[PDB]
Amino acid sequence: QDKLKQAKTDAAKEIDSYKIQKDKELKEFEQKNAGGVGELEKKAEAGVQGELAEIKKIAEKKKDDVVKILIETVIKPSAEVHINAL
Amino acid sequence: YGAIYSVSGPVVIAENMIGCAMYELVKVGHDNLVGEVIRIDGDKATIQVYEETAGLTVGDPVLRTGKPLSVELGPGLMETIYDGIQRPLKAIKEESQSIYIPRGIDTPALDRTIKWQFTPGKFQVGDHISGGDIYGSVFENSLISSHKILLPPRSRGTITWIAPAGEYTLDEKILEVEFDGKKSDFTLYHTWPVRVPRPVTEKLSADYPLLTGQRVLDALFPCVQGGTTCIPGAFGCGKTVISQSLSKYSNSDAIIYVGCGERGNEMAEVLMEFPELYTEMSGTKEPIMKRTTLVANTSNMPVAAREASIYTGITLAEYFRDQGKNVSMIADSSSRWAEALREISGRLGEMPADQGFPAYLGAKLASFYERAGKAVALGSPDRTGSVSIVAAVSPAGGDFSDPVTTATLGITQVFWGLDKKLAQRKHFPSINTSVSYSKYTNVLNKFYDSNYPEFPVLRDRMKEILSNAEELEQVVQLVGKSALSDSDKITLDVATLIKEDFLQQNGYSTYDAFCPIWKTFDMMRAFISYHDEAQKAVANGANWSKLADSTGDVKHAVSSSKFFEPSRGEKEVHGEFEKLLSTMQERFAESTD
Amino acid sequence: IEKTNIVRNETNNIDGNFKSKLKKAMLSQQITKSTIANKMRLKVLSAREQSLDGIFEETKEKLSGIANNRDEY
Amino acid sequence: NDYLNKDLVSGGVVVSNASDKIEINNTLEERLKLLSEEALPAIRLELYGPSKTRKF
Amino acid sequence: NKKAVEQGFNVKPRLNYNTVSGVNGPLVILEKVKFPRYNEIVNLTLPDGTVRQGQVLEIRGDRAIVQVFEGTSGIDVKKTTVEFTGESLRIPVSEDMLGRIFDGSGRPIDNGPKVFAEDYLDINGSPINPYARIYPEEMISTGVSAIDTMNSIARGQKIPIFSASGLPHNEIAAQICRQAGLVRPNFSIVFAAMGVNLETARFFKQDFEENGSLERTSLFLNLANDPTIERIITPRLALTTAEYLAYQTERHVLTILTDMSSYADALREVSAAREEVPGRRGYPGYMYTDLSTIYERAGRVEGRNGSITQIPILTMPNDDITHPIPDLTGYITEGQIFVDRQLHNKGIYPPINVLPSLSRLMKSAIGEGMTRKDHGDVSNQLYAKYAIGKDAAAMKAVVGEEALSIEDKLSLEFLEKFEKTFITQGAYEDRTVFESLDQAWSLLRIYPKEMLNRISPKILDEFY
Amino acid sequence: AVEQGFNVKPRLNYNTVSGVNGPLVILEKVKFPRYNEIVNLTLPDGTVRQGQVLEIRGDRAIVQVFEGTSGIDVKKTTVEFTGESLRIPVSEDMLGRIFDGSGRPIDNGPKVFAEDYLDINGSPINPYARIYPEEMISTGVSAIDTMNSIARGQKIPIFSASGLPHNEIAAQICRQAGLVNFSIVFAAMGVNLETARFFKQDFEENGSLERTSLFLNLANDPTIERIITPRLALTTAEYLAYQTERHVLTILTDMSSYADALREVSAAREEVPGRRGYPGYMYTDLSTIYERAGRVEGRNGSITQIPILTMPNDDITHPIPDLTGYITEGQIFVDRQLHNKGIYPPINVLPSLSRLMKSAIGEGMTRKDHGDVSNQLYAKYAIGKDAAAMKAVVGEEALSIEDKLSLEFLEKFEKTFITQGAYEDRTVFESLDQAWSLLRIYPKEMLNRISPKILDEFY
Ligand SMILES: Nc1ncnc2c1ncn2[C@@H]1O[C@H](COP(=O)(O)OP(=O)(O)O)[C@@H](O)[C@H]1O
Ligand SMILES: [Mg+2]
Repeated sequence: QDKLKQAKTDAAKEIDSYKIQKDKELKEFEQKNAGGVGELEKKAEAGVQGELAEIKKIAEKKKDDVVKILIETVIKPSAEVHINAL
Repeated sequence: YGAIYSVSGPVVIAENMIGCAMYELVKVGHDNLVGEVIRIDGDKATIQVYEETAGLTVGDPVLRTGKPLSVELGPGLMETIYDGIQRPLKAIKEESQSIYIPRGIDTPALDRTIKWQFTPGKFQVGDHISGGDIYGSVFENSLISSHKILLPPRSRGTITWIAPAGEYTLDEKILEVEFDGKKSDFTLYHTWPVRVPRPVTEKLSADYPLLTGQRVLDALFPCVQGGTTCIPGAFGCGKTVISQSLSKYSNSDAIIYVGCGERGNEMAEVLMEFPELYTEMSGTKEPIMKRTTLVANTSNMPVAAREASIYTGITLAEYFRDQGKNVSMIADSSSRWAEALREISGRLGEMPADQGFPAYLGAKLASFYERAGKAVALGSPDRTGSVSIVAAVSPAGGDFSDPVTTATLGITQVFWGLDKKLAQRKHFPSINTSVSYSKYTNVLNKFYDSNYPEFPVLRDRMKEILSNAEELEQVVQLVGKSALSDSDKITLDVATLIKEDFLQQNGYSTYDAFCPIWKTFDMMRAFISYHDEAQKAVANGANWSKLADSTGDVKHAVSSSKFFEPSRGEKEVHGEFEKLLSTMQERFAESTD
Repeated sequence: IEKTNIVRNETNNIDGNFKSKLKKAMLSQQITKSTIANKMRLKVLSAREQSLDGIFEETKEKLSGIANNRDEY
Repeated sequence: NDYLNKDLVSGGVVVSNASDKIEINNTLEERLKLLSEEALPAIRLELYGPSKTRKF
Repeated sequence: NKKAVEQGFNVKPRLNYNTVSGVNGPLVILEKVKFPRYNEIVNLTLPDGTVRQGQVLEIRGDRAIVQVFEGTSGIDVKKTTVEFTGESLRIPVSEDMLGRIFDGSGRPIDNGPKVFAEDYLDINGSPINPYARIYPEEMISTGVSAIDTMNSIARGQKIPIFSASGLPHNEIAAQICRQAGLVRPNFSIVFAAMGVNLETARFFKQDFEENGSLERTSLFLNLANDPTIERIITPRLALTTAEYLAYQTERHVLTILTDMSSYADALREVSAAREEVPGRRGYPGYMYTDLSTIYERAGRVEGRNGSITQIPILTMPNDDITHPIPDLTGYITEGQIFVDRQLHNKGIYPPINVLPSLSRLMKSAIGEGMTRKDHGDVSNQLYAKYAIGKDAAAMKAVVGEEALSIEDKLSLEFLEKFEKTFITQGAYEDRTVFESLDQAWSLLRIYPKEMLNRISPKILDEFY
Repeated sequence: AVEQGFNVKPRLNYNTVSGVNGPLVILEKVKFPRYNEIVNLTLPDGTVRQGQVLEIRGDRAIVQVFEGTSGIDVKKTTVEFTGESLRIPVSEDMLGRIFDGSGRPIDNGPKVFAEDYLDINGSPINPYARIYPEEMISTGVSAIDTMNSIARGQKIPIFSASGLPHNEIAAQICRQAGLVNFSIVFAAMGVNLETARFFKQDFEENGSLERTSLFLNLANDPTIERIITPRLALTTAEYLAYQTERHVLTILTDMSSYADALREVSAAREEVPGRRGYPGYMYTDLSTIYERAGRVEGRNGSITQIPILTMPNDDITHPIPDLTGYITEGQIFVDRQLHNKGIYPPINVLPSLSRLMKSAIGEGMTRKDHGDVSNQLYAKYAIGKDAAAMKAVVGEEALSIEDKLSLEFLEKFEKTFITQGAYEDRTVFESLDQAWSLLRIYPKEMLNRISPKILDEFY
């Protein structure tokens, strides 16, 4: 019957409410994932701090050698006409 | 100030004008005709003027403004009519005392005599201010209250002086910014170049529907607030009336109705009817004209001014978006803009590309339609406006294979194609349900789930019914109706009912001038329920002819549901639709029994 | 008969809603996980750009010193 | 007579022809900018070891 | 009183340029021109003494590309003398133009005097300010049911007459002129023939003379023998006269522009003479604008009691709506009256196929105040049932008459008694819009009350 | 070691500008102009724009400005000749970044710390140094994998029309492109921001931003950078696939927009048009773009180029789809009729073709019956279309028994086999089994294009 079908659907709607609670729990899990990602953001930043620690160290070790090449090139006499002009 | 070297049609090559940039506004002739530089061939600089070139003589001076074609943004425009170069037509009429637009009249775009009540914003003296930040607001009119005054983009610095609350004209200083030791004086208005789009913080995905009011447009092929739209069709199909009804009854807060290559009597009809119409928004009955501005460029006006009208309208829409208002710009005919482009290109002598339309037409259309979109404005406080572009492409010869139509469909997201076979026999809206599509249904699924959950499934059922009955109509036109099964007969009858009653919406009757979202949903529910009930009754074994004879009353009640007044309110009419469905179910059950 | 069909239909809708929410929750976790990974990569690339620009900022100071010395300028 | 800005330019010249239409910014700042934009692979190879992924 | 006289009492010498650089097609190019204008109508004197008018079209430095309306033929470099008037083409207008027959270029061929000008107005005109316009809301009872009930012509409407070559469009246009009148209360006709036959021009002139309209009609006749370049200016001259008589004189004016197909053919010839864009079917890309500057001179304006109604008479080449002239004219104008070869062959007069016909200005200008309440619903229902009749006739042709349903049979009966009794009229029969609506209600009462789905329930109850 | 990088070459700033016409800027006096040279136009407003020298006269240089010529003065504009063709800075870390149309960062990140400067036009690969791909890609789409297979290293475009889900189909192919992980180089040429956001969101959700490079040239972006974006993306792909030995899948989208940009530049140059105004050398330009896909002998790594294309009016005969079919190998045809019927993907397998399927499909590579099953499906689908046309034109009863069976097969084929929901990821073997289930509709007798041994072993 139509009335009985609605009552049976209402009973299944309780499972839908539980499914909605599970959907809300999934949203809470997504918020927990975002919160965990926020903790992972600190973890990623901690991992990034390890890598870019070498970046500062690698620069200073070979900085003065690169400047010597850069300075010698900017000033180097480069006087040559176009090939076509000859 | 350079001279004139050639005047051929709407282009004016100006000699001895070294130093004029591309798209720089110039004043060609002694009457100071406004024009834009296209080419720069050395000293010469080809100019497309936005006025009639008759009477121009070789040697007439051409002044270089040094600025691009700039629209004037601020309080004032909301309820006015413009002329593409943004010359207020009302002010022109009062100043000239003539029914014709004078050549080279230089009336200010925004009235300076009016004093606007300015209320300073949250920014105070000494607080840093960036581009697009709201430092105040003015009372434009009853409907557009608190017309938020935006600091111009590309301008930043520290507020040294801000005017207190009071009444100010547009010439008076409102705010002073010091940047790198240089003081900048800002007023209630500011000019912006129409070619360069106004900056936004970040364009967002449009998710709220643009309620056109038309049943077919709202249900079958929905459009969002921030989505581009195209309405191709021959003359008399209904693109102009669809656009006008959309401007009248849309949920958009501001309307920028742009007339390019459209007859001036349509602009007169808008100017006459919109004040009579009233908007239920803002908590009180306020005239539609208080939230609609017109950029009118009649077909007989200068050819080159159609592009200026398009850009002016879209820039006004972008400004009202940056204020946070959900705007919907409506081009009268992007196809007429494209025809103007073709005329200018042919006058120049460029390569015809396809059908004579210049090779950059597709790119220009793509840029203009990409101006639209929901976006967060540039400065604090945070706000989220939108610009929908409902542009009515008008193909030449009624064939959707025109270059302008093809480029418009490539760039747009919604196709409200119009069939002339339905334009005739007065079946407006003449939306060709077959070719028409809307790619915003997926993003509108969220809104439908929020408000009307069964809207997408009912709409899909209606589309399936219409497509199946189109196939059956081809079959019956080929080999008669004797072969069709019973369920085929019900499909054909219900689809004919849908086309005659639901899809066919008279925009000039009291009842169907504006079918709201809830009424459209109820009508789809009624028609789909009628189809389902007939299908179930026939599957139970009842003969379709006898069932139709018995349920003619129910069919007439369903077909007459379009006469229900939306003015009666959602609660009253929805009760009427529920009673209609209950009586329909009882009648079908009685007929089956 | 009708009661069983209605209950099954409601149960199917319940599963679909949970599955749709699960997909959205999983994708949103992936979006944030990739964004943090993307931000970290742009954090070290920018630092290398800062490291590179640190050398160039010094050479401008060194070049100015050369110009001051009229012996070699 | 129009000399270069002391703050922005550290040295060098900006040679131009008689019409002053064709000029060559040979200032040390401009030459350092060209070197910075054109020697990035060499600077990267000197600062950091060659990428193990990039064969050939 | 009037200060326009003071500027009139000025004499301006005109430079006679014997320097003709060259000539090609209809374009004659001058050299060493001193400060050329952009539309200065010149007086080009032939070696034989013939004086042809021409207007410059493109003016490079010390050069002006004149096109002559009568044709280059006979133009010689050594002997031609071109004088620049210094002003664009200006028609000498007055209230005395009414009752005079003019040539294609406005020269009086009525064997009478030259028009005693009251003002000189540029033929190109100016766009009417849309803020100064008034939406035409005053219905004109043309007396023919197919145009009054199915469609509807307001006072400022510019509805043309789409027709083929052999159809009686001329007889319909003359019927409208002899019967046009406000539904709820005369029209000074301004007639512009462009490339029409001598028979057509004679028919129009005789109709006006016999109906008495010639006392208030100013013909601008451009026959087929007349030069094909002044077909461009003939509608401009007639529309400038109409704009004068309407706006600056407060006279309601019917402007009948016959053979706009001939006007557009002249336009395509002029464009092809140059290196213009080919548009579609060879017509210039600017054709729409040109036809706009023609048609959009109609309409009413604020504060001036005059009005201009334009009834252009088109000649579709193959009776095709998709052709550029009908397509552009439908896009610009405010409707159309579709004269049908199918109905003409069937023997119906007027042979108006109402389905392709339309009128934008029915929406307002029909309703409860202008006419009776039922008109809009009746027209919509009549359109729907006429289309159902045509579709059911096609279905009958395809699958025999037995397969048709009761609705299809009723719709065929409605189609027959609608084309035979409602559309059909005598050449001199004028029907009041109320009588036409009553006939329409008879045709709708063919149907049962249930099938009239486009009729509002209140109107249907009050009028069935 | 590239020690030649440490070298300064001063550049000639030309203030001699004239003839600024559309996308084209003309310099009156240039000292030894170089063809295909990059210039830097410094506007009077101060903003710089790169430009490419399209043609050189004795002292002239017709420059095309990528960012457009809007605002270019003839007096205060200075043009600086860089002295070399456009070289994008490429790197291994360049993966995972979003770029503009001209290879400029968009993700608010630093400029690419260049590992080498590679020319946009690349170099012409020795045909003797190429490898025939013969390595099928399990694209996960039934209508593709089963009937028009894609081999790793095959330039197979997706022919589509306006409004069709070509973006969705290409995003699906990119998301699920394992062999029977891929790096991705995505080039957006004039696509709308909605499409660009869809592609970026889908890549990020699938987890592709770790190994992808987007060159987004939106519709609002200048219309001449569509000429340069595919070349930048393709040389990035060439780097990533040949020098870093990765497997790159290039998804150049709106090649129709690229061809419109070409026509716009060609029209401004006032040269001999060709067909529909598109430049006569459009075949050469499209071949230069497309032919940068495949495998090389020494280096294991490929560019599985999939250039999405949009037919202006769903017409193959249009110059862009026609030349793309001429050069690019294969084609995936997205059908407006199928999309209107509601099928996803709306791939029409009659125009869809793959030249490398016959060699990358079957004989133990995927399964023994792949090629014969795909031939049978194509033949019976063509029979079904012809029978549907015949049943529409004439009476249904006039159709033969085979025609009626083929109509039933066509229904069950469009509605079940081609119809594939997004994220379904059908294996090639599962698609073959489903295709056989479709082929079991017919009696064994009329499966004529199936080899009898396979017919006995799989029916
Ligand atoms: N929704 C509608 N309701 C009633 N009439 C309509 C509707 N849409 C269009 N029309 C009719 O179509 C006619 C033609 O106007 P329209 O086709 O909109 O102009 P255009 O040719 O520019 O599209 C109008 O007279 C109007 O009466
Ligand atoms: Mg219109």
